[PDB]
Formats: sequence, structure tokens, C-alpha cells
Amino acid sequence: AIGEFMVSLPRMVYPQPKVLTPCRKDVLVVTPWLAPIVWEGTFNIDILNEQFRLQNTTIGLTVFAIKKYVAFLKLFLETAEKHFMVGHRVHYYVFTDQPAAVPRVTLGTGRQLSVLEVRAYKRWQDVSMRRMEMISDFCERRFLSEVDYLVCVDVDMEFRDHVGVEILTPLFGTLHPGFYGSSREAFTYERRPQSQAYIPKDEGDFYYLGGFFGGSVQEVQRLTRACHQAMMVDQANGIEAVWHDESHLNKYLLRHKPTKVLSPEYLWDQQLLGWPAVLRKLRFTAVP
Amino acid sequence: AIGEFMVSLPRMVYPQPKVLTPCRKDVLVVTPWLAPIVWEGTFNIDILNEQFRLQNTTIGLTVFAIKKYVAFLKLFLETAEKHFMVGHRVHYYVFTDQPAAVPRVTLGTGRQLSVLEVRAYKRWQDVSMRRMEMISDFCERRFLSEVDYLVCVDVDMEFRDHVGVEILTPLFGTLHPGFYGSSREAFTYERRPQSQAYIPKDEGDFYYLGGFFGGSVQEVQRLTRACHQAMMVDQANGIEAVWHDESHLNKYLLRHKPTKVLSPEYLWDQQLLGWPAVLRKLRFTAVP
Ligand SMILES: O=c1ccn([C@@H]2O[C@H](COP(=O)(O)OP(=O)(O)O)[C@@H](O)[C@H]2O)c(=O)[nH]1
Ligand SMILES: O=c1ccn([C@@H]2O[C@H](COP(=O)(O)OP(=O)(O)O)[C@@H](O)[C@H]2O)c(=O)[nH]1
Ligand SMILES: [Mn+2]
Ligand SMILES: [Mn+2]
Repeated sequence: AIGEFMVSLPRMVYPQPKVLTPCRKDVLVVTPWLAPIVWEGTFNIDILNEQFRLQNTTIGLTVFAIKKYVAFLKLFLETAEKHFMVGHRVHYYVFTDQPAAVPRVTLGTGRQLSVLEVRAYKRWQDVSMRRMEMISDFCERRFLSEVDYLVCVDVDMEFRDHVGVEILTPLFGTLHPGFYGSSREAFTYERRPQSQAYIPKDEGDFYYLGGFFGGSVQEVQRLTRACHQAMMVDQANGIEAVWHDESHLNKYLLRHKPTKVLSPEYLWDQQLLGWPAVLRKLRFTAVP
Repeated sequence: AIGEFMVSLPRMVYPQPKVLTPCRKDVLVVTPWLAPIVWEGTFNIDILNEQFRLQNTTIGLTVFAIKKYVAFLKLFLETAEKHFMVGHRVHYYVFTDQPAAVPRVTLGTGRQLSVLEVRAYKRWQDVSMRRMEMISDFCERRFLSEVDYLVCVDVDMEFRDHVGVEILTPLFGTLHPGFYGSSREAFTYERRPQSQAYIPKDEGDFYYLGGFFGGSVQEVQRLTRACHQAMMVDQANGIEAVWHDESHLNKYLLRHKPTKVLSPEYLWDQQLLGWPAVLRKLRFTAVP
């Protein structure tokens, strides 16, 4: 459930937060619109686990595995079992053009997997883009009835460390690991005014990933509907944004501020970017 | 409105938040349950004003002025006009045993004041305590129909600087200015197990003020109902908590974590505590 009467927390013994001691002094931990930026050291997971378990929270995780990308599902799902929302109710939704190629992965108690067959698209860009349509179509359908939050991620990834209820909020995006230290003029936003995804050089907060976003079912339905509609306008006008649905997601999150932002801990590429000191954990990472 | 469809923000030009530059390195700006702690430098008020104006947010401000405390209303209200939620819709609710002693204060456009007559209590403790009952009785009544958020404050105070929509959230408390640097064993929580307000020496996050709390109408109704019920139990058992409704508020906020915490900028006593470097603004202050 979300927004329902909240029962009292039980007594808990944990370290006192000290007002004159920051958790992290090396990084921005709150956005200028007062959304937490989620880094290791900023959250007590025992408190958060209590809060979300008392609400019997169910998290849906969507992943697309179209054409050759079905090869990524075994590691994705097996590592999700080790690291993603462990202890909470989880519903995996695997969208694929090859239901028979979905590996048989053993799940923990309270976790389920549904295979949703979709059409395969010829262009990888179109495959990547059509996720917005498909997610919004399934929101109306089963997601509103089955889960409280949706987490929407790329499949060519593995979980290496904890990804849990600290991410959950009405609307979240994730800082792209290539751009978290960049100035906004360097962000690869869509820069052509002819596209609905257009962001001028003097606007922008962050560069968010197409590969890891989420929120409440309602807010995810809103985001994916808006991005799908904006993509349809661009298509009608004969323009395709530079980074496809990621460009539209960035436009959306500029105009509709997320209520949490996830640090690049939550989507990293160690081969391309190593392991910087500012990253205390690499939680979800690109497969080589 | 709260929770209603949110329109897009317009284009805005403002400084880019930089991930590798904290806003404040001298203070904790987020709690371990991922609630912002509101300090100067943590928020862009232009972004927040946009967000809340697009929702046509109405803020109710409750204040009790019983017996001699009616003398405090003129400065309280006149300074509120200069500093509290300017630009937003505001409804003041003045609870008093002397309606004729309420000063005639000129209000800005979009702001209104209602005088609510109540009984006067003999003991200042009882006057202070009975606010919980009265606020919960008025929630059911007019507050649900008239405002989106409630802010509940002491009257023996003046606004000196901006107090605005940065505070608004489902549930907030304010760090008591005497204890923000203290360890929890030193907090003046109720320590007798015989009281419903009891907090053991190894529990507690912060010491919050009875004099400045708020949230959505629903969450404020919940808090004030719970504190009133707990006070009635204590009375039936012949015990009165050490700091009266403040002790109960602390118990409530321990077991029901606030979604923002306000720094001591938001309730300070300059005569008793001076003007420390960590306080960049003194926003709402005790009258000598
Ligand atoms: O042929 C494809 C191309 C893309 N995808 C899905 O679309 C996501 C985004 O594409 P990709 O990971 O190739 O993009 P990048 O990580 O380079 O942004 C992939 O993770 C898959 O989930 C897919 O299933 N099959
Ligand atoms: O005779 C009284 C005593 C208390 N109060 C109200 O109760 C609040 C809390 O009491 P006080 O400010 O005396 O307590 P302190 O600031 O010492 O906690 C006051 O601000 C008033 O709003 C009042 O109106 N009349
Ligand atoms: Mn990918
Ligand atoms: Mn007072």
C-alpha cells in the first residue's frame, strides 16, 4: 500500500544522527527542491525497511529483453535475487519477444515473475524507445492492481550490492555515471528546438539515465505517457532525439522534479569509469 | 490542493546544482530516513514557490493567545505578514478566550484571519496542553475544507526572516534550539516509564519543539489526536509529562518519522542563545 494509515515504528536501537556532523561532506545529498540524493552513508536501512514493511510495500521491476538481449536475463535476475528489495514483495515483469528464452530462475519467498510477450522492433533505438509505450500500457493494466512502486531498468546489467527501499518515492531518476561531475552545457540533452525533448544550454539540473527510473505507479504512468506522447510528436515532425527515450526522460524530469535522485552508485560502468573514491558502493553495474 | 495532477514547471534560469559541491558541509541536511533538514543554502525558493503556487497551495497557521498572551498577537501577525508564506494563500486561525483583544491587523491579498473562541484554562501547562485537543477538533471541522497544510506555532514569537513553502511536507517538526548539538541522553524527553510519552535513554533522533510543527491537514490531525489521547491516558494515571504536549509530540515523532525537519533557524531565542555561525538566518524568534 501507499499513503495508508501508518502504524507506529517499534523501539529501535541505532546511532543518534548528529546535527553538527554531516553523513557525507564530499557530495551534494539534497537537491535545491529538497529531494534527497541517495548515497551510501545517508540512510539507515533498518529504519527504512521498517517503514516500508509496515506498509506491506510491493515493488514491481520492469525489464525489456528483446532479440539478443535475452542472454542478459539470467545474471540480471539471479543477482536481483541477491540484492534487490530483499525482504520485500517483488514482482518482476520481463517484456520479451522470446518467452521460451527466459531462464528458469529460482526466486525467494514473496517474489514472482511474469513474462509479457511483446513485438520486436528492428532498430535498437526503436526497441529502447517503445519501452515508454509498453510501460504506460501495462500501468493501466496490471501495475495499478499489483504493485505500489515501479522500478524500470536496463537488462544488460547486474546487481553487485544492496538496492533497496531507500530508492522508493513518488518519482525518481538516477544520475548518469558519465556526467555527474559535468556542467550542464556539457550534458547531452537534446539541443534542437524542433524536438519536444529540447533543453537550452542554460537549463537543466542533472543528466538522468534512461536505464534506471521509477516511482509510484501513478507517477511512472505519468512519466511514460508524457514521454511516449512527446516521442510521437517528434516522429510526426521527422526528428528523433539524440538519446531517444533518455532525452525525453530528461525533459520530463526537468519540468517535473523527482522526489529522490539516485547517485551513480545505482548505475555504474566500472570498465569505462573505474571505481572513484566518491563511490563507496557499486550497486548495479553494466555488463562488459 | 495536495497530490493533484501537477502541471509542468516553466523554463527557469538558476544556478546548476553541482553534485561534487555540497550546499552545506557544516551541518546534517538529511535525516537517516531521508527527510530533508531545512537550512539556509539547501533550497532554491524560486523552484519551490513555483511548485507550490502551481498547486494553489493554502497554508493554515494556528496560534493560541489565551489570557495575557493576547498581547503578543500584534507583533506576531504583523511580522507574519512580512515573512510567512508571502505570495501564497494563508488562513490564520487565532484561538483565544478574548476575541475583542485580537488586534486589527492589515493583511495582504489572498490572506484571511478567523478568530476562534475557546475556554481559558487556569494552568499554563493545561493551556499549552489543550492545544492538541483544540487543533484536532478544528481539523475535522474547518481545516480539511479550508487549507492544504497546517502550521502550528507559539504566539510569544516574531518573524524576522523568510518562512515559506520550503517547510511544507506531510509531517514536520523543528529542532529545539537548546538541544540541536546535544547527545540524546541529554534530551529532556519524558523518562518515567509510567507515562505514555516515555522515551528510554538509548532512543531518540532529535529533540523537537512543541512550538512549531505542522504538515498536511491529515497528518496534523493524526499527530494532535494521538498526542491528545496519550495525554488523556497520562491524566487518568495521575502523571503529567515533564514538558507537557512537547513530550508527547517527541514520542509521536520518534515513532512516526517526520518527512522534513526544520533547523533551529525556524525557532530561535537570540537572548538566551545568541547568533551562532551555523545559523545563517534567524527566521522566527522568541520575544523577550
Ligand atoms: O536489441 C535490444 C536493444 C535494447 N534492448 C533493451 O533496451 C535497453 C536499452 O538499450 P541499451 O542497454 O543497448 O542502451 P545503452 O545502455 O547503451 O543506453 C536494453 O538494456 C534492453 O533492456 C533490448 O532488449 N534489445
Ligand atoms: O497563558 C498562556 C499560556 C500559554 N499560551 C499559549 O501556549 C504557548 C506555549 O506556552 P509558552 O510559550 O509559555 O511556553 P514555552 O515557550 O516556555 O514553551 C504560548 O506561546 C501560547 O501560544 C497562552 O496562550 N496563554
Ligand atoms: Mn544498457
Ligand atoms: Mn513559547
